[PDB]
Amino acid sequence: MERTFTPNVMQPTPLLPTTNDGRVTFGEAFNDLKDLARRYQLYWEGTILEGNLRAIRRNSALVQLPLYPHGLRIQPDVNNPIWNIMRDGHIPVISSGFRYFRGGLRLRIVVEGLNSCVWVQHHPDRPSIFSRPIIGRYIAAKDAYRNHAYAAYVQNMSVNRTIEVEVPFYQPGLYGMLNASDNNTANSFDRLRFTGLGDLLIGIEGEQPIPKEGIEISVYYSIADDFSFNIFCGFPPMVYCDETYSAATPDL
Amino acid sequence: MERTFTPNVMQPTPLLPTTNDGRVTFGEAFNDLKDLARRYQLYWEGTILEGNLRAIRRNSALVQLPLYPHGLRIQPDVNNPIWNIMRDGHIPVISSGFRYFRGGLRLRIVVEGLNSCVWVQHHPDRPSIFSRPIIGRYIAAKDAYRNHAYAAYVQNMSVNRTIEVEVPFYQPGLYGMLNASDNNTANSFDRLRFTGLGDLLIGIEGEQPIPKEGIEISVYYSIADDFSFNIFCGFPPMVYCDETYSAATPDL
Amino acid sequence: MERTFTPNVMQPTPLLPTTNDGRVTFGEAFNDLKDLARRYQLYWEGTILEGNLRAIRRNSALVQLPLYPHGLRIQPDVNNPIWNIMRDGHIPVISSGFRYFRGGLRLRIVVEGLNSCVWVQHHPDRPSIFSRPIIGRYIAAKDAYRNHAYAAYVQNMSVNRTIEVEVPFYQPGLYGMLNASDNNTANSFDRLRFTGLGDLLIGIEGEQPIPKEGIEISVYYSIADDFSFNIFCGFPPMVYCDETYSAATPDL
Amino acid sequence: MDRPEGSEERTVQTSNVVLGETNIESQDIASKEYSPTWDRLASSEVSDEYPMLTDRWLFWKSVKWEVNDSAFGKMLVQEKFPQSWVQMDVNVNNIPRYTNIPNFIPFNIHQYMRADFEVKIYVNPNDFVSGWLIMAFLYQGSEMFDYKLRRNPAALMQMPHVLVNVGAANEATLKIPYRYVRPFMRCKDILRGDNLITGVTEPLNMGVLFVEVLIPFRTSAASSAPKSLDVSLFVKMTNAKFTGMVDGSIALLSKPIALP
Amino acid sequence: MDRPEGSEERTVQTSNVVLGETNIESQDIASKEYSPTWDRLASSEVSDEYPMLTDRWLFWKSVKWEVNDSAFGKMLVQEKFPQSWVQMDVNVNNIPRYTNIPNFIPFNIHQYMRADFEVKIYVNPNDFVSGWLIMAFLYQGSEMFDYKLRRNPAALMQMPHVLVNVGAANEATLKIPYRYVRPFMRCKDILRGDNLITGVTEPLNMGVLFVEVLIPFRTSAASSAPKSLDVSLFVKMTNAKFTGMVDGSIALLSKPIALP
Amino acid sequence: MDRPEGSEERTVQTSNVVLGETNIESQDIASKEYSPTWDRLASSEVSDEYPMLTDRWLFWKSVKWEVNDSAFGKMLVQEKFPQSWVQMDVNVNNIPRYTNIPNFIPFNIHQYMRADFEVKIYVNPNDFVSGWLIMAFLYQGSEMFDYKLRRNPAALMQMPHVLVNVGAANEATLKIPYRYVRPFMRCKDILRGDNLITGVTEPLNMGVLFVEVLIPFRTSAASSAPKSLDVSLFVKMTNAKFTGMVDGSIALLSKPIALP
Repeated sequence: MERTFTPNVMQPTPLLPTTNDGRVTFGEAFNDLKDLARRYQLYWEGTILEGNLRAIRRNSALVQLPLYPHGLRIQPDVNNPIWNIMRDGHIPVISSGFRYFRGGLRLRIVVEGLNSCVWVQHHPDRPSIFSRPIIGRYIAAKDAYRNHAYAAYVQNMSVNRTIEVEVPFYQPGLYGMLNASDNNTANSFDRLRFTGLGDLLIGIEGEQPIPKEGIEISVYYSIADDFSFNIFCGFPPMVYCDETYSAATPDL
Repeated sequence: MERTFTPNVMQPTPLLPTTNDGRVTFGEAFNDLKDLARRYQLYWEGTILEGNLRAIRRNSALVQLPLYPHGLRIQPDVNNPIWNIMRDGHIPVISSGFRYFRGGLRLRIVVEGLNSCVWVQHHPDRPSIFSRPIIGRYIAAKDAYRNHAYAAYVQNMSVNRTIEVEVPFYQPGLYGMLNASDNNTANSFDRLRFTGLGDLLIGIEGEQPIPKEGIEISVYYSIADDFSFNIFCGFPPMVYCDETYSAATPDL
Repeated sequence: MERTFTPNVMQPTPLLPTTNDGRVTFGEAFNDLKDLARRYQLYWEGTILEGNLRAIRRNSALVQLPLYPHGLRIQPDVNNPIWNIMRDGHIPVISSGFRYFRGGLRLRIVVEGLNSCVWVQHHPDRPSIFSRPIIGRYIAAKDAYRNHAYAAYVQNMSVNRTIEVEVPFYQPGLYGMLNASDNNTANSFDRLRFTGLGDLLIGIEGEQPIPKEGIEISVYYSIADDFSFNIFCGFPPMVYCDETYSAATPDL
Repeated sequence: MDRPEGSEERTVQTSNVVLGETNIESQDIASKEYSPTWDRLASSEVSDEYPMLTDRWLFWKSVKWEVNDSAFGKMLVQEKFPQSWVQMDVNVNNIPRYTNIPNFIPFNIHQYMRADFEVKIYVNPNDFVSGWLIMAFLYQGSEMFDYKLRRNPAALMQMPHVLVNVGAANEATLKIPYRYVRPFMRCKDILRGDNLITGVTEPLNMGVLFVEVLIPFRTSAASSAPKSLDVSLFVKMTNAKFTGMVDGSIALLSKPIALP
Repeated sequence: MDRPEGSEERTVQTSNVVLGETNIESQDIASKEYSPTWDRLASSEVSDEYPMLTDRWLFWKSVKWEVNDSAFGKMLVQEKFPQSWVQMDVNVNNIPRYTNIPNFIPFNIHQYMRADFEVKIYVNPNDFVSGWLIMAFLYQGSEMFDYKLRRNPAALMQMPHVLVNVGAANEATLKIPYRYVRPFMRCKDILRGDNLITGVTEPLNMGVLFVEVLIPFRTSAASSAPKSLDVSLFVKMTNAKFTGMVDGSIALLSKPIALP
Repeated sequence: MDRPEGSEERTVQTSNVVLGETNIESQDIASKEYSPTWDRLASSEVSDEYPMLTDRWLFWKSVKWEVNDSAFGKMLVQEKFPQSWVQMDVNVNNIPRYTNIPNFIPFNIHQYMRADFEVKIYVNPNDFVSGWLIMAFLYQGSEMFDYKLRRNPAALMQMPHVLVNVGAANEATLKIPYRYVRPFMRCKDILRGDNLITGVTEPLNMGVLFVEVLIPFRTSAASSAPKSLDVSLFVKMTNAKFTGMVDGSIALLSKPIALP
């Protein structure tokens, strides 16, 4: 099989004795990318002010969040230092080498600055066809308000400011597409219902005003236990993080 | 063996199921050329008038007939429509693919128009060196009259107008040559005594006059039971019968 | 092994039946060069006059003879007809195909014309670095007189004019060099002590005067029983004896 | 060449087609081979199979690559697979038709279809040229956001592929098991959306087949030396299943949208 | 070529002659092989056999065929066999003699003879030419009424033959069992007729050996490329029997009559 | 060439070096192989062995022979062996040093040394040239009175040798067991005589290695055809023993005296 084809081997020395993927020297093993994809990373983070929400905030949504195992399309700007120099996390880098998947994701919503209550819904039959989130007053009514019968969780910030949920796989097909394009008209159906786990909506439930500094919502994510990165195609070409901010100014 | 050498076979379908050489569909088999050579065909045919015979016909011969398994050299003319468009029979065509033979022939002499008696002799030690018959008054005395001690048959036309004889193989050698040339001076001995079965002479025995229409003698022949077409050399190039009389005049 | 490599043999006839190296036709076998090297040949021969010796001959040496298995460097001149047309014996010819040796030599000194006594010494630790003998008054004092403790033999000519001795191998190394050069400065040590068996000195012991014809000393030599021609390297190029004196004058 | 016949030519037969090869191949498999089980949950209508038609090795394209257009990464082939192959018989208006090729005749009367594929690449160079090809496959590649970036031969080396050494003249076979978002692909342009809905899907686009230049084609400088070389492709199907019987004209075939 | 020596050369020995070959042959047999029984009924004198003389592979003709005289059906050889071979040693007047060649020395002292024959055809082309020869045999062909028509290579393909692929440089052997009208052939011109009788027979004319062009010899257009190629023949006898002892000059050999 | 990879290349490993070969070799052994016993009688100090250093196949010289300097008997190599090899690392003044090559590092700290040797000769010609080399060895040849006469290729054919057929491109290995006048060779210039004594010995001169032209190198007349060919040598040691430990500078290395 050509991908691993090694003809006419010329090997001067014997192989190097094993450490069981680090288990001999350190106390743990490192043999599967799936394990690393289960270590949380930043999915999206933003600040929301009263001006971003509807004039009359009738317990409306704060964030409409599309759920992709390969993460969102990052926007590196002066306001987002992480995406600019850290770029994409490990999970989007891992995901890029595989075509398909079939599992769920585990999220962690951290809301700071708000004394009210937060509601979270999962819309598996309504996933976005764009790789960017929708904020506040730009969210359509169909999603801006709590829908019935969807799997949900409602949490008071007074008890805990961190929400922990696991989003399931509810798709009509065999696989979900990894690394999908937002420019897709020839296969809209694939992009619409065979790509994302369904939008996750994060809203507020109370009359408390938002501080002038605003509230900050940080969504971390990771792969669930039933998740699988399925068919290994090539890796795409990469960029180097050390080529964002140069070492010509070692401290900056 | 090169003649049947078939290297690198490429066969898209399986073979065609057998019919046992026609025995399944028709009631008989067709697997050997020897069988076809045992179906009679025309050897020679001609009309003889009183003018072709000696002035004083002292029971002299009518035809001096050379005996070749591969038949006589045909003469296609307006008087011989068969040889002109049917050409050579199956037996001369079969014979052309083989060099040698060793058996006898079976003849059938049909004499019409004569009320007298017919005598037939076989001269195995006197075969002709030409591939054409000799008629009437052109036959030398040595053959024009009945010789003694030769195998013969004498038949009255009043009882039957068809004579049936089998001519034996009486040659001093191993083989007899098939398809022999009349232009042969370097090997006269081969052509003289190792080619033909010996002349067959057909004569008349009586004083009855020949009708003005003349008598007609038709000699048919076939291969005997002890006959063998022996060494397969190439076939010679052929002519096509449909290139004698054209289909441009479909009825003519 | 390339030296005896015989690929793609084409042999029209079977081999020739053996005679066991001549044992069938003649009464003896001829299979080993070592046997021929045990048949004596001339090593050196010369005439000595009173004028060649010291003015006062105090039982001084007549000949200082270097001992080489491959013989001395021959000088073909009008005074030496043998070396001129017979050239080198069989032993020097045999020796030329081998690099090393490890055995002794057997000598035979024939002294004619002298009525006195002859002494013979072997100096194994003093072998010459030249391939030519030293005569009479040209022999240094260290060798010109009988040394103590060396293996020797003293013979009166009155009892026998032929001396028979065997010279042993007393060398500090593994091999002795065959076919060594006299022009050797880069490896003087090899040439000095790892080449020759040691000089053999032949002297006179008595006051009897030498006849005006002089005395003649003929030294024959051969390989001893413990001798071995050891490593077969190439033969050097040869000269032909029939190209010394031509057959253009068949008797001369 | 040491015999009256040249030498022995290996043979491969399927249905009523026989392919000859003379050298040792380069092979690979796009994904793990398997027997499908969830396709039975997609259609209650019995899945028809036509092995003598579909298991047949069929001839695809010939593509001609010359010395003057052979650069590193040059794409001799960039085709949606198996769409481009099944739809290779077009009319005057470049509209495909499944009606003439016996291998594709089941596609005309069925709405949904599935199979595993195998692709052979034949190049017949002389003894005196040098060059290298890579034939690779990318599952549903055109839908990936970085598809054009994966076109570089450096990226092709990482996806399932086979190599053709023009200096050795080897054949090569690439096995491509069926993998898709659905247990069936569509044969034609069906169930597009309406005024409000947009469910649009390409027929038979399981992925992208590449044939690219690994090492540029080089030739003797002599005039009468061939500066050109044809590359021929063959395709066949392993587990062809068809379901959803329809009239051959209930749905139409559009002019196919090409890749960049 | 992968060894210090070139490679291994196959060997074939008979009597005191050794032939080397390097490739796989093309072979055929003129007729069924057999052991004769009716030859004993022809002569009461004991049939002498000289296997070390007759079973010897002997060298025949070399014939040179060039590009400019190589057309389809060109006859490089058309010879009466074995007459032409046994009578290949002629004098100043083109009169044959059986006295110098050890293989033919029994023919001089015997009146009647019989044997089976084998013919080898050796061509040693380089690696860069192309062409094809056919060597065929026709039993007593010159006596057939359509002999000249059987000379076409299309007709030769049907008689016993072997092929030489110049592109492969293969050797080739054609076995020719004895078959004749008589259990013996004549060694010389004997028993011709008299004033009245004409019994005339050619010595040793068992048939005709052909060597013809199946595919014309082609070469590189370059100047220093060989536009010529030699074709060499070898012959030997299997069951050589001789009978009818006579003085070597009781009968004479005529100047041989050639074929058209 | 019938595979994607060219074909299989044979491999030979020693220590941490791996040599590849593709053809059948030409081999020979200078003398009978043996296990030494009298070397133990020469030194009471324990003989050190460094197999991972000495048993290593090391690269020697490359020598370039051209068509215009390739005549019968032309000496591409005439070197004292193993002296020339062990002393192949020289400084600005052509003074050897045993300090950089790991295989030779034991020679710097020992006074006496012994080993068996093996020499490989690699030539990598194309498919279209012809010529022949002979590599031969002569035990302590330079000390023989007819050394220069033994230089002719006719004389080399009789000493232990191997052949390289440029038309086949074969590799070749010559085994050379240790044979010398003493059970040890000297590593440096030691124990020269004094005012009266002259005991002078060359370091490591066990013999002479020849590489000569058996058949002159010939090429196509074409301009762009290589008229040159490099000849590379490899050497290793089998039973390397060293004795007489000394400081690396107690004895010096002289500029080596060349052969005629």
